[PDB]
Amino acid sequence: TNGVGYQPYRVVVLSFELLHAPATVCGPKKSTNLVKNKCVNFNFNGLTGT
Amino acid sequence: LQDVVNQNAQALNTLVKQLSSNFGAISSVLNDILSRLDPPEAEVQIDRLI
Amino acid sequence: VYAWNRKRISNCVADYSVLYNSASFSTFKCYGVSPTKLNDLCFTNVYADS
Repeated sequence: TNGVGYQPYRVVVLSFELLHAPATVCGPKKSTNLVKNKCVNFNFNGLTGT
Repeated sequence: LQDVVNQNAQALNTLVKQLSSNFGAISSVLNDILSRLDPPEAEVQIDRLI
Repeated sequence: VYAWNRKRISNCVADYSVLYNSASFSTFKCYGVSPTKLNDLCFTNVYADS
């Protein structure tokens, strides 16, 4: 009978550390094949660069 | 003669090392700021870096 | 409220897109990251408090 103000709410909070450690939880992505001796833009587990 | 070389090398080194400071932003890596944050909010950090 | 079961989400491929797309959740507020880019990033040390 209580109003929405006092109706219980269920809360889940996420805390994300993004410092470049041996990261283990990644997003859904497809790992392509690597190339050598060419200037390319790469992404190794979040270590983006060119 | 060695003093000139040492002074120039030290100035160049501190110029390089000033690229690793947050300057009040959320990170010192500009690509990291772009990837983690939406364009409207990224400009606030980018301006401090600039 | 006084307690909370912190859960370790590690070593798996988190999708993160199924969430924030359904209307079941009343609020989806993110601070360090923009919610829409939780897929490209690879995270470390996920904390979940319920």
